[PDB]
Amino acid sequence: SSRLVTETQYGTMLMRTADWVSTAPFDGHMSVFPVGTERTMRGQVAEYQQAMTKWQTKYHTLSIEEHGAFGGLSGQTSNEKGLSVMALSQHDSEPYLSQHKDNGAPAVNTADVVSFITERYATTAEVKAALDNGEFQIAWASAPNGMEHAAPLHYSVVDADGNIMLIQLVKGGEQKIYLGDAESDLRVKTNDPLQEKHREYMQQFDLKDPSVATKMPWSIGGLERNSRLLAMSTHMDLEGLSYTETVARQKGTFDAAALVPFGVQDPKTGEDYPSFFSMQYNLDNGDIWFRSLMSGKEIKFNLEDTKQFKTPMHADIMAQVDKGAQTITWSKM
Amino acid sequence: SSRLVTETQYGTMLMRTADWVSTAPFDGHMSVFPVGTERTMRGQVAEYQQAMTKWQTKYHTLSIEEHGAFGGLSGQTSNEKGLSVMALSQHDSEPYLSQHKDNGAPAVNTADVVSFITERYATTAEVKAALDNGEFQIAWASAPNGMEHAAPLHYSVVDADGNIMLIQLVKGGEQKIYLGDAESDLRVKTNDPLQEKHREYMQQFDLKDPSVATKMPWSIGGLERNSRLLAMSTHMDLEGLSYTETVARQKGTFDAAALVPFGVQDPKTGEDYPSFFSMQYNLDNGDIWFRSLMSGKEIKFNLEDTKQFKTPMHADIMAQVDKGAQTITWSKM
Ligand SMILES: CCCCCC(=O)CC(=O)O
Ligand SMILES: CCCCCC(=O)CC(=O)O
Repeated sequence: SSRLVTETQYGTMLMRTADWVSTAPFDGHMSVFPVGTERTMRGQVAEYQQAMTKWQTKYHTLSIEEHGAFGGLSGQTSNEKGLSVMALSQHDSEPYLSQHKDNGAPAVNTADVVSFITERYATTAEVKAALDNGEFQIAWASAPNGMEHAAPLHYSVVDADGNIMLIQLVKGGEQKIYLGDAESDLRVKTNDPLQEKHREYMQQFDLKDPSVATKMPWSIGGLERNSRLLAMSTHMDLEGLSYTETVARQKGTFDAAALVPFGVQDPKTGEDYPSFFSMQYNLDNGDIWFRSLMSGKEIKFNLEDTKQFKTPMHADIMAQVDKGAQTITWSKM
Repeated sequence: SSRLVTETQYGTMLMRTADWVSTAPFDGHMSVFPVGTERTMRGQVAEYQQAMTKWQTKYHTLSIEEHGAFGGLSGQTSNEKGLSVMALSQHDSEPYLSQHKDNGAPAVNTADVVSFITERYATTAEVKAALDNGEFQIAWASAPNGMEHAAPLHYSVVDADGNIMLIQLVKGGEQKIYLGDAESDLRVKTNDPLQEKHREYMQQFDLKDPSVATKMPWSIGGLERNSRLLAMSTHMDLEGLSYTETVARQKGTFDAAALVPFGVQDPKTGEDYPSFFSMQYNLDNGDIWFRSLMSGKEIKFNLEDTKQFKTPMHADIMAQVDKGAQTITWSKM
């Protein structure tokens, strides 16, 4: 999976792919949580003293869930205030998960924490404050709902003003938070290795050179996708473009850097890692594009289109898009 | 520009991009030539003793023309028999253009030859026979209509059974002909260098290794796009996919290997080379997808849709697609 934030004159744009091995194909769904919903956490957090068993939705939230391999875990969310939260795989955190220390805050199962954040908070700084004040914690050491083992993930929050927070579990089980804006290197997030190692790798490349991407090794790995996203986003020029053209330019640039095709094997894993679906957001205006790489089809919609709903709703959005749907058919949850 | 042929259970699929420097952006148009049309060649062929001044359309043909830099030259065509012809840049032929020897055949201006071939012939073998019998030749040494200088292009013919011919002007002005099917390396064609040099380059890579694309240097040049298309198409696995999924699979695999993003400079040229538009064809059923990378938008249609036209017709297809058209508006030529 790869994620790119790009400041544009029409809004803060975010693009993200969901990638996995071909032997456990992804299946993207979406849920709508309206303001006032009484929410019950999925799963357990038995490793933690206190659980975020129940909460109320404060901000209208659309949550993209992965049903094919992650049991319905919420991996990409947005809310009516333009906050976006996301979880991406971070395999280098796996040995450290059981070392996360319970800080006594109510722990949120990793199936729900991404959505929880958007449901409760409006800005990146708010989320940082809530973490620091102990209003919640990520249940790092607990299996996601319905799964056997704690998942190696990393998290980030991007707000409508381009403030970014990266949350990563590092050696010894420590939680490292990185902050930056949408012009910083935190605009790009992929998978392993950990962010320090990406930064180390990147020192060899002069991003000012417009030919720099041609000097970078290619692979399907997180390392190479991070480097190439940073290179190609640095020389993206959005001046003079219409909104459609700006959206497309981010899409095409992102795809060249980061779309993973089927069939290529990573020698570091002995497995493939194709992209299954992707989302693009304008955090300033509610625009969303969901694209399935299984069908090559995409639909555009807007979060505001879902405020009509007074109780939670659900759609098998990837399936629908794959059958050629042009509009989402919502079901009561 | 890059072109990939892929055999599938649903038909012979062909995908091609049109790439150029961002200082002279492409603008694709399309012309339709119905059966029985009395055609008049565009431009002159004064370097040759006999001109293909006139011909008759035998096979219903759709011709994609490049109007932004190439004066309206026909660069990608298809007919009602499932024959596809195409011209792609081949800068390494430039030194040899004026050395092509006139064999006395009626010579076709390079603005039209691609369309001419689809309009006369049904199969790759037929075109090779026509060349060998002197029915026509390509006017290699003559400027395309409306342009100052002979253009450095190479041509290929791909028929509905997957037979491929590459026609490439090499040392001494020799017209070199390469034959193979859609499982040969000729299924991939890009730009410079010449085909023998791509083949030499490729000897270092074992395409049977599923990790081989990870071992290949990346750049925007023809060399690296040929290599990557060969690698990624080797491990493309179309088993069990639906038609939609198969089309998407070729598209995604092709894009990963060969879509050229804006902003990246080739150190070999000091220039960029972004993809402006692409075409996908099912040669067995007439399906056509035209995608603009400037808008990100695409239209699907079928050659059959144009079979009712009783006079030649034209459409500014890229312009229409970029404005959000869902169907093509045609005008009389
Ligand atoms: C909705 C996104 C998927 C959620 C599961 C993941 O974390 C996998 C990833 O894409 O890295
Ligand atoms: C219709 C496609 C464009 C025709 C002009 C070219 O031959 C250039 C290329 O893409 O290399």
